Amino acid sequence: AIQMTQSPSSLSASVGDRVTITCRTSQTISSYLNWYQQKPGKAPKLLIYDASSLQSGVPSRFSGSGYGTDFTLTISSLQPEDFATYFCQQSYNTPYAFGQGTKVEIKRTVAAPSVFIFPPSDEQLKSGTASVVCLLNNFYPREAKVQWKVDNALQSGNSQESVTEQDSKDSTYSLSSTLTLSKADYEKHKVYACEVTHQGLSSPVTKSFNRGE
Amino acid sequence: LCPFDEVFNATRFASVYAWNRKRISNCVADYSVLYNLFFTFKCYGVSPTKLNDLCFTNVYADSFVIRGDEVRQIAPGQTGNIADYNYKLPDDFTGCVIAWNSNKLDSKVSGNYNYLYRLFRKSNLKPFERDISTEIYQAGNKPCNGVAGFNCYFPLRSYSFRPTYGVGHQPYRVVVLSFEPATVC
Amino acid sequence: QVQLVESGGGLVQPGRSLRLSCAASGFTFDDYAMHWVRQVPGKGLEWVSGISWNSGSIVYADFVKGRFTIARDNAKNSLFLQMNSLRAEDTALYYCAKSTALRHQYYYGMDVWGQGTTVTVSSASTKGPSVFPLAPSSKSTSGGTAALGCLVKDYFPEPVTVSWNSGALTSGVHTFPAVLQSSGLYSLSSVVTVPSSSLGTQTYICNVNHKPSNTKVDKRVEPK
Repeated sequence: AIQMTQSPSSLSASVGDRVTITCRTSQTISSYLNWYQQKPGKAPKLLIYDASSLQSGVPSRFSGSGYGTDFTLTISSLQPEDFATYFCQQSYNTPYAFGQGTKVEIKRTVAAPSVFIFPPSDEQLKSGTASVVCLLNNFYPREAKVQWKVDNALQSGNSQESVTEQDSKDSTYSLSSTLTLSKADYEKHKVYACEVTHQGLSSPVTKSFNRGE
Repeated sequence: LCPFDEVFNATRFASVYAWNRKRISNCVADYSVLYNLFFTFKCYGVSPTKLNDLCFTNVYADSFVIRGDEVRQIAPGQTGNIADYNYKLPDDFTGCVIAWNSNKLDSKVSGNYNYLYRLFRKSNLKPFERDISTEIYQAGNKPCNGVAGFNCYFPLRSYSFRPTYGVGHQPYRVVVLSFEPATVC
Repeated sequence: QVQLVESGGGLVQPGRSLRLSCAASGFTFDDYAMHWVRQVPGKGLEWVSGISWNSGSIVYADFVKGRFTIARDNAKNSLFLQMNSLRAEDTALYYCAKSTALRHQYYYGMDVWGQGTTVTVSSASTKGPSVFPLAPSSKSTSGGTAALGCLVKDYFPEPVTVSWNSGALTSGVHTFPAVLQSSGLYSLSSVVTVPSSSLGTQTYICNVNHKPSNTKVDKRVEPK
């Protein structure tokens, strides 16, 4: 086969840096290596074909090189919209195998999260389950700790977190923390609070609501 | 007088895969077309200011056409699609290489697909080897039997020289002069 | 413009069959080779199959064996992939790709890709998503920016699509990646930050679409 090994598997660089991605082949593929870019939740897009030919519409800051083995993709000036995953794919011999991929991340100035808490809807309560959502919006760095307190009682194990991929426009993250309780347990309490800690925050930020108010 | 005008002032050049060679011997070499040069000039193994004082047995004039990004491969100890699969120079190459931008001659508005170049080949070319074979290249495990399909492609492709392309994709006419009883003085 | 759109994805039990389609427009479909490419959740792209313009050349990756069958209808500008004996490792989003290089040369690249269709192989059941509003409280918005959203809970399989005001509202929207709950279902929240002044005058509706279950739900998000 034609195993395609990319290095690095992940990298972090800032806007304006010069990023170089390496792609190696198990055997000689001449000069028919192709580069692709894929955003989270989007379709891949062709960047370089035939090792060095730039696809129409792709900015000139993208450039490819190499012959035989050890192909390289170079981004001369990294822009905010280049955050994605870059795959190399050999076309010398079937199957047109792809590389493992190189995820490029961008770093930025510290931005504290804006916190929002949402009570469960009356519609959901009618069905036996209560979900309480806490939103950490447009923050950097990614690290944050969410602690649920119900009538001033720290919860444990009854929460799940989900984090967006680093935004392509402002290089920030968003995080959702969902507290799942039974309708019976939810209606036993009045106070539901979401406490958020972040390295950009000097003090923890607590958003709370009173049940039924 | 050695026929140097017929090689440089030629109206039509050959493709790089089928490069033409003019065997020049038993003549007086009026070094003036290469002696002084939008003309690139790379010499290997010999000095041009000493060419008028040297007699050679045979002088070979190789002419073809490539694009700008491929002129760097027409040199000893070079690799690439042109060097490995079209026109290779030996490591001890004794001679000079001449190349100039011919975008006003070999590029049409609708594309000049006349010039061709070899893509696939099972092995690399030996120095001064010309392969004009057009057999369907077998890349996979199944035979081709003259069938153009998956893993069985045409070993030749077109350049499609258009004047609106970048300098790296514009046609460049290359003239490689090899210096081998000594009669070419 | 050039365009490809995949269809036919959905739930299928292990061992059963599913037929995918790819509709092409904006280019001469009959002149180009087409490809099927899939992607495992979290993994990288994986080439599946290709077919020449006149169907004289047809290929499958080894993980396909004799289960899948690629075909095309040049008169209908359509590419097809008949998937049989589907396994759990066939769960992936399937892309349909057009080859750049014209005619019998498939050694360059796929310039045009569809949005893809999701195939999920599981011995489960097609559950629809419940949509609940994420309304802000009366005394809980401390800024000139307010947040609202929609909880899309307990669906199977992936994916779901959430739009705001039928696609008219895109700025500030964050549709979180799904999470697999202990029950076995998926759930995600889609939020949007809007001017707090707009809460009294403007209408915000989230539009949730779950193609495997043909679920379409509109939910107006209003203050409580």
